[PDB]
Amino acid sequence: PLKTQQMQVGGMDCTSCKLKIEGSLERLKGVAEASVTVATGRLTVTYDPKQVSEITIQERIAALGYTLAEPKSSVTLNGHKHPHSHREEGHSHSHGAGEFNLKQEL
Repeated sequence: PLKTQQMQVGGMDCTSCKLKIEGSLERLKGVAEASVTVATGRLTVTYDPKQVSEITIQERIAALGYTLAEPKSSVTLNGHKHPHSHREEGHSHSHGAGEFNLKQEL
């Protein structure tokens, strides 16, 4: 029901620190679960974004002097326009004249 997602990690001293992330996020906010991916510098977190999410991990990781990066990719758009237009231009008219009279007689 809450989302699960994984970050890049700038250190975490293994046995002594994977825990100081996980069981310190347990004291934080909006999150409910987390779990490390050791030997490759990665961490899972499982959170609800309806209050606080990224900051929860940033609180803990910055308050140890280490780095984090979540690959959030969160693009959305659907901002379509559709084709359209109009006109009208049917101009016209006509004209003509001539009255060639002549007389004199004598």
